[PDB]
Amino acid sequence: DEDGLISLIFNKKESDIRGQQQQLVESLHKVLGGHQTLTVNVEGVKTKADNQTEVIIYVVERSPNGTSRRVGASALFSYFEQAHIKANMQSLGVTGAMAQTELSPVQIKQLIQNPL
Amino acid sequence: VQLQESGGGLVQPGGSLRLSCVVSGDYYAIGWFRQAPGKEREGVAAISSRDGSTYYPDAVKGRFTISRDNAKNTVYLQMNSLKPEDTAVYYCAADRRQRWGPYYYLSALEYVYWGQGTQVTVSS
Repeated sequence: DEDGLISLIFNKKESDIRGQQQQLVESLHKVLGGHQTLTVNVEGVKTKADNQTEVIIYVVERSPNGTSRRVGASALFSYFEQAHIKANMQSLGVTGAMAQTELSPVQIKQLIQNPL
Repeated sequence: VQLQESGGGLVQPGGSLRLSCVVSGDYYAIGWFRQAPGKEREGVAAISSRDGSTYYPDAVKGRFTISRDNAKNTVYLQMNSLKPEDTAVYYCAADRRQRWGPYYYLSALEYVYWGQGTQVTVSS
């Protein structure tokens, strides 16, 4: 979870993603609120189909004391799945998202008991 | 989490089959995946434990339905109007990673827990 990796599927060709990567990364930064304490990093880009591309990201957050660390994957996924944020993501061409952290049974039970 | 399927068989075109899988352990996502001879595993149905949303590829829409009886810890795949192109080994699989969208619900790559599979053959 500490590695903070979120996989995103885009309904865009790989060449289009790479061709405008600066813009894509900044738009993701804007979705996060645009503060200078958050930085979006691209871990990888992979074609999945003619017009489907997976983009793996993480977000580095800086503390008031200058320390930096990655936003945990579960925390970042939780933000992106919020209805308002998901809609903004869909406007960028995102059609899905996944975190790598395998949740514990108690975490899963909590999510089922409180799906919202 | 452990999975064991049942319900496969030899089916005539237009016929029905109902698969079952008994599940032990908690999961975020569970689905059915099929693999025809020499081909890749493809997702045919998935469900979210969090909100009960379901996902299907167009090729089985209206014909396949995934459901659960949580009392029995069992998930089902009801398959109607079967066609020879549906012939395959069918697997139940589960995973504990969060996701949204059909791609990650239906991609076999994104499930870590696999059943043993049950054969489904559709022929006249």
